[PDB]
Amino acid sequence: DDDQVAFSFILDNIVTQKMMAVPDSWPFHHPVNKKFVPDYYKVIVNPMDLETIRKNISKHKYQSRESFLDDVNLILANSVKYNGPESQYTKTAQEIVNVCYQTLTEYDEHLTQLEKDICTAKEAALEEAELESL
Ligand SMILES: C=CCCn1cc(-c2cccc(C(=O)N3CCOCC3)c2)c2cc[nH]c2c1=O
Repeated sequence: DDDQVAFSFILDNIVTQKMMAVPDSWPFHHPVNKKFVPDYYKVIVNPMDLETIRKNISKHKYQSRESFLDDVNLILANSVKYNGPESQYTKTAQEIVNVCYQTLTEYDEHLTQLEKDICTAKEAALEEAELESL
């Protein structure tokens, strides 16, 4: 059963091959350094970036497309808050989100099945642990 590794492989390749390849997406590649953007963390209370999402994928944080997309959306929402809805930074963040949604559709059937199977295995392992404890 390599379902979690296969799921994470798909998400990681969307991040590196598609999202990070959006032109001029460098502002979103790494966490903001306050030495470079002094007021950032005075405004943004739930920061996010693509390197952090990759570290999360490597730790198998995401078991669903919805949970992965929550962090992807946090990047867009943070740019709307910090830069404004019309800023070029926000237009770039919107392109990152849209390429993410478009690339995920290429794996719709497979990701649907992987999410179901990961869930089934999680539930069965939980029941086994509960029974072993009693
Ligand atoms: C992840 C979301 C943050 C996206 N973002 C990034 C920067 C910006 C501009 C210059 C340097 C940096 C910066 O700290 N760097 C470089 C990238 O590598 C990490 C160190 C960030 C910025 C400036 C005004 N608005 C934004 C902004 O919304």
